[PDB]
Amino acid sequence: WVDEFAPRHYTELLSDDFTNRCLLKWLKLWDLVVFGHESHEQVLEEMLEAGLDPSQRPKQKVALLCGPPGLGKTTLAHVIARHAGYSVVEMNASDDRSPEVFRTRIEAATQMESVLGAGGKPNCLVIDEIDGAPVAAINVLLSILNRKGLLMRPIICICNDQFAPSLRQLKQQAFLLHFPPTLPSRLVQRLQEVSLRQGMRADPGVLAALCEKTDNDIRACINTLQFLYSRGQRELSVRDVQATRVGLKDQRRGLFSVWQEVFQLPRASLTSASQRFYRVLHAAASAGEHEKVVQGLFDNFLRLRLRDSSLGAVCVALDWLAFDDLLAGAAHHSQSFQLLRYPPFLPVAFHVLFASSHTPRITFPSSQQEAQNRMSQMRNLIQTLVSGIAPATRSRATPQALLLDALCLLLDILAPKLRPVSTQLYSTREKQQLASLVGTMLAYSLTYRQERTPDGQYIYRLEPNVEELCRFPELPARKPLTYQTKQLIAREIEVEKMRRAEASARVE
Amino acid sequence: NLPWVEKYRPQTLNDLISHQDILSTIQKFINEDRLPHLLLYGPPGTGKTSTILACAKQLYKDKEFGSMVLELNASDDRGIDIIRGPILSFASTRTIFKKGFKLVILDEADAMTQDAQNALRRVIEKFTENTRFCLICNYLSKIIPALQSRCTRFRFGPLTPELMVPRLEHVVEEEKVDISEDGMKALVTLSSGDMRRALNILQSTNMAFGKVTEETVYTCTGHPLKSDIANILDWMLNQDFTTAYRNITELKTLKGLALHDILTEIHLFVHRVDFPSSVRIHLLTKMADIEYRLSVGTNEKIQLSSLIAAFQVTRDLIVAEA
Amino acid sequence: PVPWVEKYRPKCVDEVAFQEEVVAVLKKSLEGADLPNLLFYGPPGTGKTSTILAAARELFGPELFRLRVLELNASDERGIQVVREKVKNFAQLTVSGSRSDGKPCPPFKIVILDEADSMTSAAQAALRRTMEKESKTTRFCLICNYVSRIIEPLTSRCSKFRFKPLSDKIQQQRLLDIAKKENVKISDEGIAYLVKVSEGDLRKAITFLQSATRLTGGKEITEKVITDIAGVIPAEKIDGVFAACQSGSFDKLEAVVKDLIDEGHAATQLVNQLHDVVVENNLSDKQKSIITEKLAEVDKCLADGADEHLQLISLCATVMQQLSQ
Amino acid sequence: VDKYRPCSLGRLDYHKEQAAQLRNLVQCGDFPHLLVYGPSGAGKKTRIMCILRELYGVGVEKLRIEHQTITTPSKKKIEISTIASNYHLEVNPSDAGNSDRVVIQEMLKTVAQSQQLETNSQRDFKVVLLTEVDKLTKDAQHALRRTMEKYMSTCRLILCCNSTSKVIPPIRSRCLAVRVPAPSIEDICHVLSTVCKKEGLNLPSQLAHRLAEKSCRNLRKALLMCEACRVQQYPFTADQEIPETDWEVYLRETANAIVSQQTPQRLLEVRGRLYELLTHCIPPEIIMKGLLSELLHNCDGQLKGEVAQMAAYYEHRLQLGSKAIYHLEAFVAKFMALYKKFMED
Amino acid sequence: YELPWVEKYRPVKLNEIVGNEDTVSRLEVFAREGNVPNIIIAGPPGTGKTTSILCLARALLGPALKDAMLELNASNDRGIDVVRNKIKMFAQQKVTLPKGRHKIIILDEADSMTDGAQQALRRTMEIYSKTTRFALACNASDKIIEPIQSRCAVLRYTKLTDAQILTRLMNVIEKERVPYTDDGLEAIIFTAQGDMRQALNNLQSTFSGFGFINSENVFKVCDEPHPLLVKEMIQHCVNANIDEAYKILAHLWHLGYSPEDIIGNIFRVCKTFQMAEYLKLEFIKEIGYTHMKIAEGVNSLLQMAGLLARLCQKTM
Ligand SMILES: Nc1ncnc2c1ncn2[C@@H]1O[C@H](COP(=O)(O)OP(=O)(O)OP(O)(O)=S)[C@@H](O)[C@H]1O
Ligand SMILES: Nc1ncnc2c1ncn2[C@@H]1O[C@H](COP(=O)(O)OP(=O)(O)OP(O)(O)=S)[C@@H](O)[C@H]1O
Ligand SMILES: Nc1ncnc2c1ncn2[C@@H]1O[C@H](COP(=O)(O)OP(=O)(O)OP(O)(O)=S)[C@@H](O)[C@H]1O
Ligand SMILES: Nc1ncnc2c1ncn2[C@@H]1O[C@H](COP(=O)(O)OP(=O)(O)O)[C@@H](O)[C@H]1O
Ligand SMILES: [Mg+2]
Ligand SMILES: [Mg+2]
Ligand SMILES: [Mg+2]
Repeated sequence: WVDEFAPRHYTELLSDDFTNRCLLKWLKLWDLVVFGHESHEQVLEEMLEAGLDPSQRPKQKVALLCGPPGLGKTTLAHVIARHAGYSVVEMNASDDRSPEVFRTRIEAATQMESVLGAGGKPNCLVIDEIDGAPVAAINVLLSILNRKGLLMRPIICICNDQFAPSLRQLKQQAFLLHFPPTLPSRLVQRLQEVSLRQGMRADPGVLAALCEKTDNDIRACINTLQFLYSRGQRELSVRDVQATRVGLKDQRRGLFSVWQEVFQLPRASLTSASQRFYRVLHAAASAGEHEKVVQGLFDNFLRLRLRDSSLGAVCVALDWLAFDDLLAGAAHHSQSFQLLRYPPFLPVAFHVLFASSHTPRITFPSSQQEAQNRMSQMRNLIQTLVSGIAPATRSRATPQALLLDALCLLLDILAPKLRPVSTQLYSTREKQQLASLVGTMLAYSLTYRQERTPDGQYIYRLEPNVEELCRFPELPARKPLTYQTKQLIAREIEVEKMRRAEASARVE
Repeated sequence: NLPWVEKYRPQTLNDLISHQDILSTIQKFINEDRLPHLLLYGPPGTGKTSTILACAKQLYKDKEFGSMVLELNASDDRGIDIIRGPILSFASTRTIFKKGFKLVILDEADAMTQDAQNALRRVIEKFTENTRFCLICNYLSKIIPALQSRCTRFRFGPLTPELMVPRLEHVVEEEKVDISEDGMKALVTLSSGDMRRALNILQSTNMAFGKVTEETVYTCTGHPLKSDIANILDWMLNQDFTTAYRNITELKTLKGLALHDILTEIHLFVHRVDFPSSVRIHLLTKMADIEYRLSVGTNEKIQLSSLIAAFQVTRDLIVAEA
Repeated sequence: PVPWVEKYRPKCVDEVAFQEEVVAVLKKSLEGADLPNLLFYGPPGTGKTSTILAAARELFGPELFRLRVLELNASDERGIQVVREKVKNFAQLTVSGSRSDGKPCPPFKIVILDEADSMTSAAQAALRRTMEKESKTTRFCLICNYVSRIIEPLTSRCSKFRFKPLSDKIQQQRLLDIAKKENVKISDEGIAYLVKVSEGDLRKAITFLQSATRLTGGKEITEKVITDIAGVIPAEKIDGVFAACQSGSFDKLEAVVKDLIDEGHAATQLVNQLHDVVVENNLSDKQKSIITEKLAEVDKCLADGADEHLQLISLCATVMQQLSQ
Repeated sequence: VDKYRPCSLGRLDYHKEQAAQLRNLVQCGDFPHLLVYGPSGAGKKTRIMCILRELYGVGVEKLRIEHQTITTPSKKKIEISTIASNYHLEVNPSDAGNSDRVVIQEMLKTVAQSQQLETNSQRDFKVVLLTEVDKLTKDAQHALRRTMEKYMSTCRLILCCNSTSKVIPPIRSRCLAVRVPAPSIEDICHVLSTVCKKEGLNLPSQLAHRLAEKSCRNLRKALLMCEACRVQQYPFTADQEIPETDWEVYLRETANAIVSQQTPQRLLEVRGRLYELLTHCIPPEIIMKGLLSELLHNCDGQLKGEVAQMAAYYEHRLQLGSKAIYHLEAFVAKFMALYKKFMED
Repeated sequence: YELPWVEKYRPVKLNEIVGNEDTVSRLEVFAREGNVPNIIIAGPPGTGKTTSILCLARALLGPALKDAMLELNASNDRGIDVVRNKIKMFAQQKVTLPKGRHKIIILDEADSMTDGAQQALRRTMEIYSKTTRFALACNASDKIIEPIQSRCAVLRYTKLTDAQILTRLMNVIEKERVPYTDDGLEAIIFTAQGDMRQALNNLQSTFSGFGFINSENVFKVCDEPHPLLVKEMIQHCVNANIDEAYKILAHLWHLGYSPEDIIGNIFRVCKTFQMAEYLKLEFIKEIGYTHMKIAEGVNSLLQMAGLLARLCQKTM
């Protein structure tokens, strides 16, 4: 359980070398003040080299290592702070609730001139779970950051959800690292290195299969490596990784049983319908989770082959799903928990409706979860769009009115037909039309945004991505605006924004 | 002076009636000092509080009843602060009195939530040898099965009128009021098998008019008359639609009836009227639907017209079958 | 702040007209100084609340009106805990019967429960239990639309007082008296249609006349302002709907339904007025039965929250099926 | 559609008598609680704006955005974006899924028990403009009724809504009901001709009539269609390709895919299309309305009527559950079974 | 002062646990392996989620149980302060233990805590993993956050099967020398409704009450609606009859039962009825609809009569 296989040097890290290189560059940037020594990648390299504080400090003093809660960002920060000449003094924001003891653990524990007994070993601060901290603690840390005594020791914050509101006022003066340390090339190379560190002999293919198996987790990989080391297998083959054979399951192999128990008829007394009824009822009750089972049945009962050409069972199954939804709503509303004895009868009904000898493909339900995630993303898109809307035209329409009545027509208004000509060669009517276009873009607060596609060329999109809302794929494709028209209207938008800034400067 | 229930409350294990197996088992447990945590559940006014108060005054004297019995009721809100408040501190203490268990009478225990009943389950299972709880409630199904699995339950059912009428005869012999047969029939029908409402209705009939007959009880209580519902069903079954609608809405605005009470009395009436099975099924389904439509809070004239509509389809089918 | 439904409440029990028997029994009960039993019930606008407030004013006077009278709306306060805490908080205050003017006041505080029939059986059982808690210091008065909705134990400790609906002649008399008092120009036909759209309700008629005086602003009140303030769908629309359903196809039904929806007319008013039309005319018993059952189902679906246009097109499909056969 | 909205009741183009009634209501004192309703796009917000203009001076057009923090029974601070001013406060309480009662209690308390600053300029009451009150729950509307009862003196409300059958009668009976109908096709054509002639356009009457008939008497849609038709091709002809909204023609293609084939694989494809419609955040009531209209355009032999009843029933079921895709797919599955039965025989 | 049978005959070793099969074998392997991970045990209440981890801890630690075992229920305070203080304090103590032995901190009812308590429990489980091993007994595993269950094993407990309850009840009957009948065993199964402690409590209640086991004595001390009459009501609803079914309903209504009790026994009998499968599913849908009406607040006799009429209308 990460006993001897723990990383300790810069050659045992399991992240991509660009992120670790820029993290080490930011850590060694503090040597002018601590030690006193004298695409997005190019943006990071420009902001890490061009311009500093007068007191030899960087512009940002806190790194937000946002990502999934696993993937070993804390161990990476530990071994990098060990490599850069500092000592790791870790602290936790979840056990610290009171702001007084927080300031004891922050303003009275580190980032002062903590000249310890080891004069050649200074210290650095590493904070984990900064998203779950209360807003008073992050406001205190913001006040410490904005203190002008001066803050000299680095702060390495570990984040899990970047889009929390409590980090709305911090990331503009921070250093974001949403890198995904899931690159197997590096994971399996450091896995072979840590197998050479002890003496465990493992094939690169077997460890690559384990990496792609357990969702490129690393600490769980070290835990199961020490587990198989404790079991006594000196060599590793494809059979040793077949001890579980699924690493992306959160106990999901039982669910693939019970959906099969819904769908696959048990092959052959045991042929009585009462025995199958009781068996799939017991399996549906014993599966534990119910919402995942309901979503899998809803996403899996049409991809299965259906003999009901007259739809004599799909209507009954949809009535049953509506009955289950009504049961959930009534049991949540009335708070009477004797209504939950019924929804375990939802799978067995499917087992009566869709009892077939064939075994089609059973899929984990992705439609409902991605559907609700898409609804949340589009709703947050609507919220950001109407937050961008000026308050005069904000009150005149509801968000549903703008979504269903205005937005496609707004996209049709904002996409006329033009020609590739310069600004001074436009006529009076064309200049008035461009003035109306840029007035609409100024009032509704949208701007055309440059995007670097993975193919390499430059493309242009909307700034709040309004066309994500007001468009459908199955429609016939309309002619979009050409690239140089997007460049022209973006230049007109930015010079009109500067003209509006000059007008606001002249008025005020 | 005082109400009759507070005057003639039973104080002896023999003075409570129709619970003779329950009272016999309680006396058997309490003579042998084996009484568990009790859960008395049933309809209101059937003898739940008075039984356990008789058992408490059997166990304890008058002086130590106020010390080793804690009573909580509807005046106390039953959430999570109470179970970590006075009842836990009461149950987790000894007494300078004789070496016997304590007693907590918790009226209306069905109003506790699942978290509150689980916390009470913790308190009950933690302290048993020094405290014996008594949870009394209307609905058994509103409490968790763990709480049912740790305390012994007892079903305090309703009182049959055959056994209910000797106590009414005793209270009409002790208190001299006018008694007829139809007044006693109205008492044992409208009281719905519980002595508390029977004694309250009898005292209110004595104080309001002076004599107890059927029409005096019906005028003092406001219950729908049998001939009234007979007229309603006759208008629905052998009149025109506008005629029946106008007659029944005039009777509703005159007699003070409501459509829910009309619905339940008509429901009691249509199982006496010998309908065929199919039109009985149609009438019952339609009337249950009208009851739910009135429950969700709609207009009342349209549901009245739907009730008349179901009975007009009924009368067409009945005449067509004749 | 001029609440005409409160301003025109008779503050004296002799000013209460049409109910002199109940007035005399109330005066005897006030002079007897032993009143355990009290209840008022009837249709809305009959002035039972105004009658019990006039009794409280003629007994307690204006000084004790703000002291010993507590009015609570049962429909606003259907929760158990609020009517446990407020009734006990008002009843626990010990105020003696001594009056500064020397009038002998019997020692009770009066409690008004407006719309007490909206409670359920368990809420009224807890209410009764609170009545048995505080049957001595304070006294209670329940006001409900129907007496049969009230559970038995609350009818044991009360004496009923039934209210007849007011005849339309004295309704028109009171409306013309109030219009003459506040100088409101409205004809007799306007008063008759105002009492027609507010079926047996003086509160609704008073609020609609107040709103007509607000919306006209000194002009003569016509039939259009009366039929628009109450939200009444005109009979031309109902006649067009029945003409489309009687002889026509679903294009005509969708046309009249879209016309009614885009005119903004509520579906509750449409189901009520279509029920009023279909319950009086000369259709067959089976046709009236099917249409009225569909109207009840439609109003239930509208109370649940279903979309009104789909309910109206299904209702007009049912009416077309029954009429055009 | 925002530049040339009429600022006052005297500058309106349609519903003159209702404007006269509302300006007479403003002209006297004791302005009561209003319940403004009708269909969507009829001009309810324009009428309420003109009411607020007549209720105060010229400073009503000043608007600002506040992000007020509410606290639930759970310790959770939720931001609500309120559009406020110095004379009123416009709020949408429907954004809180279950905490609408808390925000309509707290905003009412902080707008009533906090007295007005300068009582010489405004009146003794200030207006809280609730928006879209129909989707509030029944206990939320009960709390609204309680807070309206408690604070009649200093806070008199205007409730903008549509389809008042979702609103409970105990809060409807206390409010003056003002109904703003959708304008007629002639009035939509007249205001289209006005909005064209005051910017130098040459719209013919036939294209204006086609715009009015295509927009289903929604005036904002019928004006944004006019501006999109100006942008799409300036010289106005009588036969113009009117710019159609994408989800409407997507619903029409959805109904065409429904009537194309009655096989469950087509049901899976139409479940994907319905999921796309749902994830585009349009309400399922509008989806059911558009689906029913486009299916009644492609039905025959009286079957429409049965289908019509069917649609209403499933919309009723959609108002009892939370997952609308079950009810929508139940509706289209029952419709496809009924067609197969109808076309087979 | 005799102890109740719920705690008197609680098993003391993993071989006597009848509930699970794979999970009890995993616990038996864990009791000899000595490398026990942090676990979360999920299942229904009363299926034995804390008489299994207790037996594992007693077989693991042994004589050092009283110093190196902490059971924290929801009986005590469930604030954040007690979890911050007491759990960390107990984990910081030292116990002289063997190589494959660790302290065990059982947290019964770990679902009622907030997000802050479990996000601090993440670090308490991660840091002290060498010294102590955690065991959260949760009623619902979906309320447990993903980073907690990523670093810990998840163990699942099912509801007791009637054959397993039969085996345990006949073992208790043979232990206590109780005379019995098969009808009484069926009655105690029906009143048991799948819960083991409920079954043992009802059996000891009827043994202290009447002694000899028969089906008539079980319902004298429990007094549910009798399954013979409720089964007759369902049989009359399935055989195209409404008058006899309402006669049985009125017989069970003039005994004063609530609508909730009658409809709960109606669903519990209709679970184990004998008819067609689609008729069973339509009946369960109608019973669930009527129970939604009743729990909504419509608890009249007319709703039960309408349920009976709808059940009779489904079967032609
Ligand atoms: N078995 C009985 N014999 C005689 N009188 C009885 C009997 N049961 C009840 N009563 C009378 O009815 C009254 C009510 O009894 P209680 O037990 O106090 O009410 P309850 O049974 O606790 O039901 P609650 O408290 O309303 S939920 C008693 O005070 C007696 O007057
Ligand atoms: N007998 C009467 N004599 C004189 N005026 C009366 C009489 N009855 C009613 N009124 C008038 O009717 C008005 C309405 O009185 P209310 O008390 O509001 O009616 P209501 O019965 O209480 O209906 P509610 O309050 O909606 S349940 C009073 O303000 C009086 O002006
Ligand atoms: N499989 C089993 N074998 C033997 N006895 C069992 C079994 N399951 C439960 N029991 C008994 O039922 C009781 C177990 O209750 P607990 O385990 O304390 O409840 P729980 O299931 O852990 O749920 P919690 O802890 O309240 S969340 C004891 O009396 C056990 O003897
Ligand atoms: N008198 C008028 N003159 C010009 N345009 C109007 C007039 N009345 C309404 N409109 C237009 O009709 C549209 C209706 O929008 P709105 O008032 O928000 O309707 P709703 O409130 O129903 O959504 C507005 O865009 C407005 O510009
Ligand atoms: Mg009691
Ligand atoms: Mg009233
Ligand atoms: Mg346990």
